[PDB]
Amino acid sequence: KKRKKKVYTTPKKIKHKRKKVKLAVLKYYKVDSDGKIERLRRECPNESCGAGVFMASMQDRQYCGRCHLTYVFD
Amino acid sequence: FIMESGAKGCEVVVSGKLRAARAKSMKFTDGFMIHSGQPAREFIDTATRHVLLRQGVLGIKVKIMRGKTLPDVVTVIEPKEETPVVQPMSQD
Amino acid sequence: GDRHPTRSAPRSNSEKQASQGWGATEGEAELKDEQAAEEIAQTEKKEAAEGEAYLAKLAEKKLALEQENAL
RNA sequence: CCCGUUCGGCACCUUACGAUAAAUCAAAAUGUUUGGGCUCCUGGGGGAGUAUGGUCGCAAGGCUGAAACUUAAAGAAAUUGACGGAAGGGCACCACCAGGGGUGGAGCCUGCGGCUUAAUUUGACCAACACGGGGAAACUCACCAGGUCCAGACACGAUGAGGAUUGACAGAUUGAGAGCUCUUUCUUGAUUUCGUGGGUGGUGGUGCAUGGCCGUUCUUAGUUGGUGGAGUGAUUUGUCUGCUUAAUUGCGAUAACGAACGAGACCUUAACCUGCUAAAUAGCCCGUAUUGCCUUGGCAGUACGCCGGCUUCUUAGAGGGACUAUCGGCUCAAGCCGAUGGAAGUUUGAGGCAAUAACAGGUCUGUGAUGCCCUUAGAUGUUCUGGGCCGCACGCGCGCUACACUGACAGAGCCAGCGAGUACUCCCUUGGCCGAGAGGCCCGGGUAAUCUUGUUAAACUCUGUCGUGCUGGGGAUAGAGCAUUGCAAUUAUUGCUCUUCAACGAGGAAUCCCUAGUAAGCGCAAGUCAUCAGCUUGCGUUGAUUACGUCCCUGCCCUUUGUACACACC
RNA sequence: UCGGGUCUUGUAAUUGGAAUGAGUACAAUUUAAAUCCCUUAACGAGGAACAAUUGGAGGGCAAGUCUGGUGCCAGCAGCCGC
Repeated sequence: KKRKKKVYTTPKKIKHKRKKVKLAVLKYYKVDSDGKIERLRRECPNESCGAGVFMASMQDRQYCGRCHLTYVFD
Repeated sequence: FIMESGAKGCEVVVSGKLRAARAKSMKFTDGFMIHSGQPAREFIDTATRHVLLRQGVLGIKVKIMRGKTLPDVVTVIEPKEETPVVQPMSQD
Repeated sequence: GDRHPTRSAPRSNSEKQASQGWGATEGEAELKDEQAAEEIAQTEKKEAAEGEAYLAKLAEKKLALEQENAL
C-alpha cells in the first residue's frame, strides 16, 4: 500500500482571467452633434435577437454573441 | 414494568461499549420464554434499535411474550358428580 | 498469538470508571436502584392508565386579474 | 485343635457425647465453665544457617550465631473452572469395518502462492483458495499515464452596477469541437469572487475501539429455580450403579419431591380417498357433420355443443386415515426383532425454526449504521480517453473431456418434471417467405392452467458401417473464410464453414463421498445476462454391490484423578 | 375542591423594637512606685464591619453518580488505589 510521492511536472494551469474593460459601451455610438444618433456596426440575422446585436468584424470572419452566425465575408 | 402491565414473560439484552476499552453485554430475564417452534414465531414480539453516544454506539434488543393455546399443554375436564339410586322407579 | 500481546495502545480501560458508566457492582446501590425503579414505574403507568380511560385561496389563482394598457 | 475369662503388646473397623480452619483424631478428647508434674523449640517473608568471634576435627566440616538493607504479602486446608504427553465409559460413514464411485497420472477451464511489470487494486490461510453471490472488453474499479468541474453550506471584512460575477465564433493547442489554455471582443448581471472562520464527502486506516449480521463450538444433548437433607462457609444432592432409546428419550434404584428451557410437540412438503364441494383457462361419455379401410353392425381420426350427462384420471378446499394395529419367542419393565393385514410399520420420507455460554472467528469494500485518525481544490471528491486485474521458467485446490467392442460411427422408432415471459420498451416467440450453416424479411399470439409448450430434452430402443491397429477411440495447438450481440471484438466474446490430429492404455507414496428410488449416468429450467457455464441453486430419466455393526485409527462429551494455572498451557 | 381557624419552623421579601462589651476614657482603688484585674462619668453595630479558621467529600470514615482544565504527563495517596 502506502501513498507514493507525486510530481505534477507541468508548472501550473492558469484560468482565462478577464482583462479589464472600463465602460467600452460608450465607444459603441457616434452622435451627430445634438441631432440624430446613427449607429456603428450593423446587425445580423435576428430570428431570436435584434437589440444591441453587434458583429465581431475583425478579419474576414464574424459571429453573433448568441446566434453564433459564422459568416465568411472576405 | 412490562409484567406489571400483565405479561407472561420478557427479556431485555443490551450490549456495546461506552466507557471501557472492550465491549460488555448484560442480559436480564424473568418469567417464561419459548424459543424453538412456530409458537415462538407468533407469540413473541421483538424489536431492535441503535443509539449513538459521545463515545460510540449501543445496541438494544427487547423481546416480549404475551399470554390460541400452546399445543404441548393438555387440559382435562373435571368429572361430573353423580349419585347411585335404588333399582326400581316409575314415571308418567 | 491473538490474545496475550495486545497490538493497540492501552487507552483508559478503567473498570472503576466503567462501574459508573454501567452499574456499580455493590449490593447497597442496587436497593436504591430498585427504589428508583419503583418510583419511575408508577409515573409511566399512571399516564397510560389516565389515557386508557379570511378566504384567500381564490386569490392564489387570481393573479392574472391585474391588467395594463393595451399595446 | 475347639470354646471362654484375664494381664501385657504391634495394629484395624463403625460412631461422635468431644475437638479443629479443614484434611481428619480413642487422642490431635476431658480448655473463655481456661491451673496433675517436668524439659526443649518458634514470633511476617527475604538477607541467612551468611559475616565475625569461640570451640572440636588430619581434611571435608560439625556446634554456637548476628547486623546493615529490602518488601505487602509469602503460607495452610478446602470449592468451582481450565488444562494434562493420566485412567474408565459412550456417540458418529465430515470414524472404521463390507463395498461402490472417485482425486493424486495427461490436456483444458478456473482460484491461490510466487515471478515480472508504470500499474498488474483488494478481503481470507477442519471453520481460507468454482468464496466476497467477483462468468471485469468501457462502465463496475478501489490501480497506472493523462485532462476537466465544484455541487467549498453559512457568518464576518472588501472589491461592485462611473459594472462583483457567467457563457462564447474563429485561428492556434491536445486523443479529443474539452473555450483546458493562448490571439481579438460580444453577450448575461448582483447569484457570485478574495481572505478569515466553519462545514461537506471519501471502496482512505483501524473488525485488536463498536452496532447489526453470519460462521464455529454444535446435530451433539445439554442447562436451571422452589421446598427439603449435608457443610461454620464457598458449595453440594436432586442432575444416579444398571437397562433401553436418535436424545438428561424413558424404566428403575435411591435423602429427595414436584417443576422450567432445550429435544419432542410445532409448521411446510411427498405419498391414500370411485366418499363431500367443484371446474370450456381440465377432462370423459353422448349427439350432429365428415375422412380412410374392411365392409359389419366396426375400427382409426377431424369440427362443433357453453342449461346434454358426469368428475374416475388433472387441479384445490374441508376432513378422514397409522396409533406400531393383531400375532409368535425374549423380558420385572421400558423395549427389540419377526410374520399377517394395510397406500403407508427406520421419528412413514425430506426440510424450517432451534437452549445457558463463549471466539480478540469474519465483515468499516452493503448501508445517509457508527468513534477516532487522515485527506481536502497540484483532491484520496466526482467525471472523460487508454490500459489491468487474463501479464509467466514453477508448487497447490474445486471441476470438464478421454484412455474404447459393456465401444465409435450412419439411418430410423420416441418418452418428463421444476420454472420463465413485453410500458413507456423492445420479453417468450408460433406461422409464411429467403438462406448450405450460422442468420435475414413479412403478418400474428400471449402481461398468461388460454400463447410460447405435449417445451417430441438427453439417455434409450431396432436395422447397418467400421474391427485390437493409440485405428473411424481422443480432441489440445493453429491457418483461411462467412455472421450475430454490442459505441467499440486486436490480447482472437461467441457461433457457423474447410483444413491442421498434440499428450493420454486405468494412473506411485497418499487420500475423499456415500446406506434405497440412495450412489452413479444423463440431460433440462432459474441466478448473474445485450453475448459468453466447464459455476451454483432447483427438476426429472435409468437404476445397482455391500451392512443392519464395533471402538482398532481419527474426532467429540461424561465420570474418576493431578495442578505452584484463574488474562486460565498462547 | 383554588375554603376557614387553632400550635411550631424557615423565608436572595418589607419593615418594628429593646441590650451590650471588644475597644476607648474623666475619677478613685490596686502597688515599695507603677501595670493588669474588680467599680465607673463622657464615647463605642447595620454591612464592602468590630468580616473565624484548620483539614476533607471512592472504602476504612461523616459528607456531591456537580462544572471548566489536563490526558499513564503534571500530580495525589499512612493502606487498598486514582
